[PDB]
Amino acid sequence: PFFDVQKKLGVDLDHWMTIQSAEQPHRIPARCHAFEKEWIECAHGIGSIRAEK
Amino acid sequence: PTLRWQEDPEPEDENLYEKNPDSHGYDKDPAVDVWNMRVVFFFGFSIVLVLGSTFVAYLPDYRMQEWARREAERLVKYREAHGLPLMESNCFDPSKIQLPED
Amino acid sequence: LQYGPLAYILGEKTTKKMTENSKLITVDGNICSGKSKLAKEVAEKLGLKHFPEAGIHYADSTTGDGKPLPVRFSGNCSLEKFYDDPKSNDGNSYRLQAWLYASRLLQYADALEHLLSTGQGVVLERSIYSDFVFLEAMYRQGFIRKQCVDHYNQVKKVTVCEYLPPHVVIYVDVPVSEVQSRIQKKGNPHEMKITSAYLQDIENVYKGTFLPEMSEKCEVLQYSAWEAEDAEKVVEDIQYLKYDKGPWLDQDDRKLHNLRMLVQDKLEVLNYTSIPVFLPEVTIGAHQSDRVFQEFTELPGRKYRAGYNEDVGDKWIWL
Amino acid sequence: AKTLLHQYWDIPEGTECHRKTYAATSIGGASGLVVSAYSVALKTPTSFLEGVARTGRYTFTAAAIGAIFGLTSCISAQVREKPDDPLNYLIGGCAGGLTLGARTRSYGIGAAACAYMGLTAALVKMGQLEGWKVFAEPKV
Amino acid sequence: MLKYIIPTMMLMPLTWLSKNSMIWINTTLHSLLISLTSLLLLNQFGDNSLNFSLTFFSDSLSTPLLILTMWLLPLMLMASQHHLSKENLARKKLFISMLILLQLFLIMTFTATELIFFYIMFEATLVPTLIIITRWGNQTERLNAGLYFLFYTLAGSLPLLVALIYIQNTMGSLNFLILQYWVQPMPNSWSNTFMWLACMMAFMVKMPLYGLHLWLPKAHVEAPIAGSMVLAAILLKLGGYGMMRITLLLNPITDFMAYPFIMLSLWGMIMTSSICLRQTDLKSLIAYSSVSHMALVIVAILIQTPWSYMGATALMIAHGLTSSMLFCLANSNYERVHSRTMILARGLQTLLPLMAAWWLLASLTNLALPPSINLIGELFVVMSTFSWSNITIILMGLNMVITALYSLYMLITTQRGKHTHHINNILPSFTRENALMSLHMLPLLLLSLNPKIILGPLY
Amino acid sequence: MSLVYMNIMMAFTVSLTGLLMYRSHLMSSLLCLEGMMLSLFILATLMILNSHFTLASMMPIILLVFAACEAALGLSLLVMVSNTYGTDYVQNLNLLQC
Amino acid sequence: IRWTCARSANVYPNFRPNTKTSLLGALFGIGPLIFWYYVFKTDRDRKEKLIQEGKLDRTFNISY
Amino acid sequence: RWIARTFFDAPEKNYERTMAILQIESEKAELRLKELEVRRLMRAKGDGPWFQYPTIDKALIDHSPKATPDN
Amino acid sequence: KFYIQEPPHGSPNWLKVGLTLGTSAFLWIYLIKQHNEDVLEYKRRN
Amino acid sequence: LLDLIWLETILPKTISLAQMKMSTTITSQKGLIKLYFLSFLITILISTTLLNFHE
Amino acid sequence: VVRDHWIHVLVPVGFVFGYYLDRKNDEKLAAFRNKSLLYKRELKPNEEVTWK
Amino acid sequence: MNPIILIIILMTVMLGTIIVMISTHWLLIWIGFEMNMLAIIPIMMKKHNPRATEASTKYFLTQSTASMLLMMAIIINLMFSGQWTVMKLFNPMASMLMTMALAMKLGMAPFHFWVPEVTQGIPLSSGLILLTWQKLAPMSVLYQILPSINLDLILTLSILSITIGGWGGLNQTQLRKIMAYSSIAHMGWMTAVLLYNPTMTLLNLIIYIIMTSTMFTLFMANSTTTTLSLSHTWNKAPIMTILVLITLLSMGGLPPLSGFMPKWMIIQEMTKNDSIILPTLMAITALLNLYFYMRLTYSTALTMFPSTNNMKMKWQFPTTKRMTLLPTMTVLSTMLLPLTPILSILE
Amino acid sequence: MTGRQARAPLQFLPDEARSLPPPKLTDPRLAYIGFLGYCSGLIDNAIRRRPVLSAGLHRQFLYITSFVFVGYYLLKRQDYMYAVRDHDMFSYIKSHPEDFPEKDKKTYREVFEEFHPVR
Repeated sequence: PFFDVQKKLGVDLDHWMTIQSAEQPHRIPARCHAFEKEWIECAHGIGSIRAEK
Repeated sequence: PTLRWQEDPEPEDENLYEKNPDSHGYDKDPAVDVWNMRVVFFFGFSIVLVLGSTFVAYLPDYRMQEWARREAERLVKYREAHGLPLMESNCFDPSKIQLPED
Repeated sequence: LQYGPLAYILGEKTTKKMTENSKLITVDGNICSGKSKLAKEVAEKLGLKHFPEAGIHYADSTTGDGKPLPVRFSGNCSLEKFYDDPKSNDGNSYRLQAWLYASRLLQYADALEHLLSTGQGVVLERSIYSDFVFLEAMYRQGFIRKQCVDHYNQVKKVTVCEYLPPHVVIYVDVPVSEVQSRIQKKGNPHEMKITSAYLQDIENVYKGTFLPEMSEKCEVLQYSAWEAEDAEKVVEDIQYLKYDKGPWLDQDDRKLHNLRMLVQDKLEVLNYTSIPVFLPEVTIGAHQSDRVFQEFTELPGRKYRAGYNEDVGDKWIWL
Repeated sequence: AKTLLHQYWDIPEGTECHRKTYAATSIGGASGLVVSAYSVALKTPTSFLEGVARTGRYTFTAAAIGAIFGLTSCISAQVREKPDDPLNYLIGGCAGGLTLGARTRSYGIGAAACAYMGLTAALVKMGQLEGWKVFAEPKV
Repeated sequence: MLKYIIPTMMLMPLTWLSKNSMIWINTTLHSLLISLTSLLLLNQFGDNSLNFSLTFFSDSLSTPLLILTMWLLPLMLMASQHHLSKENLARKKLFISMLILLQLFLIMTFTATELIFFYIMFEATLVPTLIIITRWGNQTERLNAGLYFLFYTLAGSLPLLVALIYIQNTMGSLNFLILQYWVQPMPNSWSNTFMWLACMMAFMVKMPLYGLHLWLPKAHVEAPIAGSMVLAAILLKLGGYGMMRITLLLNPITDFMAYPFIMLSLWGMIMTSSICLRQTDLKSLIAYSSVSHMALVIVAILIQTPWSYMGATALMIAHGLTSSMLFCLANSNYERVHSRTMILARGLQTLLPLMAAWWLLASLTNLALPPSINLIGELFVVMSTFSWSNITIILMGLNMVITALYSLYMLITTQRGKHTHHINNILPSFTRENALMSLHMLPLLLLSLNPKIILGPLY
Repeated sequence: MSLVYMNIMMAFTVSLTGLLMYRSHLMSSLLCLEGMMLSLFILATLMILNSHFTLASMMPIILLVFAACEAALGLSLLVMVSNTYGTDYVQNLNLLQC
Repeated sequence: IRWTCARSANVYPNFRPNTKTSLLGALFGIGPLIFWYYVFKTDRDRKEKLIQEGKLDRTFNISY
Repeated sequence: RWIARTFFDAPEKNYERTMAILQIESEKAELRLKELEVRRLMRAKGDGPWFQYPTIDKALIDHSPKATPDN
Repeated sequence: KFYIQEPPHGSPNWLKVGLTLGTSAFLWIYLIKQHNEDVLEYKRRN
Repeated sequence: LLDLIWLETILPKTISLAQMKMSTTITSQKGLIKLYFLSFLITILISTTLLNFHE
Repeated sequence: VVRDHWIHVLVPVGFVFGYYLDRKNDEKLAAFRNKSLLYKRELKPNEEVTWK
Repeated sequence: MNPIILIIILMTVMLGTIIVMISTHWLLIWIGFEMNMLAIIPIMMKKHNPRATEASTKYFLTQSTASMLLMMAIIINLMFSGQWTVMKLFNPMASMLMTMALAMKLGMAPFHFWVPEVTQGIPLSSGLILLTWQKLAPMSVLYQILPSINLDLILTLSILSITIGGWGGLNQTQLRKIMAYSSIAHMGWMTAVLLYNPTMTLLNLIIYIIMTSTMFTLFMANSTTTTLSLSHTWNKAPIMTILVLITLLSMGGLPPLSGFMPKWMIIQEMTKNDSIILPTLMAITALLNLYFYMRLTYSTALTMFPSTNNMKMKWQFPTTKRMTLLPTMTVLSTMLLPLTPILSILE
Repeated sequence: MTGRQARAPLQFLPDEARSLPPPKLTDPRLAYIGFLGYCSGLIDNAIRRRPVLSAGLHRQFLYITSFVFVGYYLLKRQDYMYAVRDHDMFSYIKSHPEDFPEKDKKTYREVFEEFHPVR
């Protein structure tokens, strides 16, 4: 069971480590930044099957 | 030179007679045995069996039996009076059909 | 009861209940030689509490009501029948022996719990080590099948290997003809039917194995026959005994806590009394055991948890 | 495995014969290698040549069972000429059970394997005939 | 129905907080009060079944079996001492409460709307009888008896669950009206044949049929009287009623696929009537007698005539009464002499002078004495099967001849001719056993007077 | 595809088979487990260096320290095994049979 | 009691499945069963074909 | 007549009980069939709000001008 | 009386029974209060 | 003959003997380590390359 | 006499309670009161009911 | 042992399992499994016999290679589409290795060889906590990572787990090995329904944890390792016998009793999918894994074995063992049949 | 089935669970929970060798109170879950009328089903 203490207590203890394109300490990008931004916004609020296809 | 046991010779047979010749089926307590005989014949036969006989002897018309008797008598007299033969065949209306054509 | 880990964290240790009178002394002698006379002498001349001889009905004497229960429940031992006929093929030597093993083990656990529980040191007599010596000499006379010796050896393997040995052992030596004269001066005829070669084999194994197996575990004091009161010598030789060896040097606190929580709830101690091997001389059929358990429930003081028992109290079941 | 079961069921039944029995021998060799791999992993046969002998025995027995299974399937297809009834693989499973009893050299093992393999081979043809899915929908 | 259910729950702590020498009278008295209460059920009429709201209903098939069950309970509850009347108070209360809970799941099983509820209460009917016969089986193979019992009945009754969940999730809910009123005829695939084989084979296990009949006899001869009578009467006729429910679906395929089960049932009826002609161990002859009559029942169920269903329910109820009585007589004979065999304790015409009348009346209602309900059932089954086929009447009358033969051989073997004059311990009859006899054979003859009750829904 | 990844994964599988099959000592098995550990270290570190995945570069050093204390627990268990026997062989473990 | 224990529970041990016992079991167990099943097939084929032809005596044949 | 009056239940009551139970469980059966069809098409297409396994969430994604011009 | 030197209990302590009865009465009054609030919420909203 | 001994050899006996044989060949393993890890190795190989799972 | 013995009176209390609970269940199932096509009369003549 | 140290290590097991539950990052899932290992090792060797030494050695080796194969699968996941999100994977190879690592970690028939050996030589508290939490913790991960698994993996593991956990158990008379074989069978049941509706799997996890708690509590109440000791505890206490009856038959799963509800609901939401031969094969093996329960019952409560004396001695002393929480879990574990619609309590 | 506002954390009972009517007093399922609590207290008195049906009545009162409380919360959660399932189902029916057409209900005067008698 994927609990939601992460969202209920609100303190993002782990969401910075998770993807690329987060707040890097010196603001430098990764290799595929814009491709990730487009793919994440493409598959953001989508039902993970039509997001797949 | 060993026994593998420690118990009594099984069993110890106790005749339920020969301490109470006035006893019924179970144990030698003389009051409650009479209580059992009284309850099994009064509350088992005298209030159950003959009352159940009078109950199942007559009750409403089971499976609407004599209702069907008197209904059939009135229906046969009805159809004899109206000239048509009794038990019109094709119980469902032959005009009320939509046959699959071929 | 106020115990457990919570008591171990509230009151930190049990090393505060120490030392130099809080000790396990054990007076081991032959039958009717090393007895409660010298045991009560050193108990009342050392400031130290005493436990009686671990007889048949000690399990009924140590708990519940003071009345010893009849031998349909505490038995079926019949110590007088053992002194009469130690050759009956119905089985009376080893059932008595296993009952006495449970008795010695119970009083040993009681002594260890009382030593831990706020002092103040205890004396034992005819302990568990003398118990296996006693049965091995009984087998030197040859009354018991060797299969059953293997069973008792397995019981000795399982039970003894969890406990600490006592601190000292006062060994008392009385020769064979003197014990013969003492038991002839006693006057119990069932006890008068005992022989002398059995007692000789007791002394032979009891000097040949027991005293080598001490070996500064249970440091020894070997005393002669008429060396008896003579309380000054035994008290003084305890008072400069120079405790050096034995596994009492390493606890430090933790084994003492684990022994306090192992001895209490004494069914933990008695989980290893029935192993079983099923012992064709010992075991009991089903119907006899059922009627004996139902008659044991039909004793007025032992039915359904005597802490909660009716007819004695406690007028608090809350209507 | 996947490609040889696909090429087994791709051949119609039908008489495109002895290609089917070759595929059945490959089925038997693969299953015998499976069982021999687990057996050499759980026995320590001591020595290695004894282990090779055990693997060869198991693989040849399973290949022979599959071979005579496919052969009497083909012969039943040629004689009865009905591609639907599971009685042909009932004959096939009982033939495989009798070959297993022959290569263990017993009687009751062969009869029980006749019964079990006949019922299961009939169920295999029957479930392929109606169409019963491999392991899953997996949808709802 | 819940007014016929909740006093059985309230009858459970009666046995617990009834004190010593008092549990017996209270349990018997109040179970007979429940017998009156269930005698008040019979109201069903004409067009429809009688709904006892949404959870419950009753056809006119479940009603006589239910009244039979709650009448059979006080008979058993008085039957089940003198082998545990000297045991402990707590274990005695546990035994009686287990019988009451067993009755509760029997009534739950007979009064079912949904077949899932029926299946849950079916194996709930299974589980206590296991404990009862294993604990008080009184012979050295009761372990094997209960083990074969539970393993045969679960291992057969298990694909019924999958098939019923399948019918649940493909054709709506499982009301018997809505299993009715909506069922389309399912044609001859092979999957339809497997589903029919699953349901019918599960209840074939429960009947038993001939291929699975060694389920029974160990679980009777190595079992006490209470579990024996519950087992035979209510469990076998409960399996019969379950098939009478579930056979409404799958009509166009049972014609083509129901030939071999008729076959195994007929040939096993013949061979089972033959097998119980020669055996010792008197208790087992009634068990194989029950196997013969239930094979006749299965022939009657799998042919699908209203005549056959009327004969089926008559044979069910009459054979339940007859087998329960004759088991009680074999219990009485074993309590007299502790042998269980047949050739040993002969005589018993001189001694026990009116027990012979009960052996006679039980053996003649087992003989199908013709005004009794047993011959009504057997007769209409013979009529429907001669309408089914013109040649099966030889097997039916051959069953009839050999059935008369072994029943009357049982009568003139153990209770005819010569006391062996080494027995010299048996006491004359108690009033309790004769009271159980009068509990047995008065309802059978009263139903023989008025038999329009027990005939089925196709009256 | 950075062809070095092929040989590093091949070396991983070689270390995995070396972890699985072993005949004489448990120490060489635990050492090949350490080698497998180093293989995962190296592969993840080369990827994070190549992809410039710069924020979550915690992985190599944290995988290192954690699986190192795993190896420490393994050394404690092997010292206990060598204490309760004469040796630390793969054999002489034929008590507690399945 | 020796005769009863020999006759009831000493049947299944001891036993070995031989050729003779298997042939006798399959001759007495499936033989007459498939015999009566063949003759029921025969009688049912005759009745089915006859009432499909309709030449049956069912002017009144009510109680089926 | 007296037994029918004082101990039994009327046929009209039974008949309307039958019609009520058939109406209720007809609603049950039709809701259950619609339930399974909705579930299977919602798995097959994913348009519904049920079988939405949690994708990437962009609330932690914050764009800003970096150090490298071609990001 | 009747017990050799060891009743482990028998005279029941009064902190524990008072604590259990107090928290059980607290839980009864809390569930009745919460049920009243839920019925009030439903009859307000609809 | 037919009922008792043959019906007990067909429905109980084959099932119970098969369960006894499979039990005494599966759970009766001597307690070593190298055999278990070689079984893991052949499980990995027989899952990857013989009967595929990732393809 | 009730406190003299109350064990014997338990199942009539249970049966009356179950009878009343089945009456309350049938009152809970109070739909289709007159809406049939076979038993269809008006509420007559006193007060608005035809079965309880 | 010190109680402070034991309560701290219990807190670390709780912390590791909660970190496995809550963390959206893969590294923290691996750290949670590792911390669970590092804390669960001194729960074993609570005594000092070489039994616990060998058991914790075997457990440590299989546990550690499971953890490292999981890290292998995660680094392959980042070789493909690279982000530390608990989601659909991006490789049949990485999902294959991940399901095999969680089958090693969980207990599954190609990798189940360590479970009876590790349960033979440990105290019952350690066995209880390892069975409960080590069957709990990977199920959360599988519940998360379900949508990208080839079903051949899960289904072959499940079928083989149910049949091997059945076929082992007929020959073993140690109580711990019986419970371990029952664990392998129930984890096969809880693995089989993962790709269909995982609410069933987590409800079956709740039910099986309650059942295992009742079982090892009823064996904590009396220091018993063989069935002969169970006959002696028949002799010394009667209520333990009927609870062994009801709880062992609830492990058996009969319809009046609560252990049938996890089987039955699985067959429901398994047969609304159109696989039917797989449910009937699984449920025939559910008939198979009941015989060792049944002979356990026949040893304990329904036959009466001969008993050694000194139970004559033991009848004086009370049953003064403490129970952690026995009766609540008992009647929750047996009488939970008529609460069928509490399926919806989970999602 | 899956959240349906898992975004929107776990939320043991949402605020929309106050819109549905609560489970009433003396509902039968919570009454069964109370009976199970009484049986739990009785078997607790049966584990230790105290006299049953006596000398544990504060434990009886506590067990019955706690189990009725927990069962009340679980019934509220159950009711919310079934209600939100019904709302999602009917909203998905309303959202797509194209995918699920209704059957043309031909009457039994013109439904042809073959007969296949039994004899």
